[PDB]
Amino acid sequence: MKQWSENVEEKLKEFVKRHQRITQEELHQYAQRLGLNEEAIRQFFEEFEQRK
Repeated sequence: MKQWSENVEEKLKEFVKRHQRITQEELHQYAQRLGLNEEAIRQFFEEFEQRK
């Protein structure tokens, strides 16, 4: 169930959607800064809110 840092997942929503949006390239750098991994990064994109 832990595929990232709990509070990081939260604040990615803060930084991506709740802000003026951030590019995936910069996002990935910021991801590994807070403690993400490509697993959580894919999760966050594919299952953001465009889920199908």
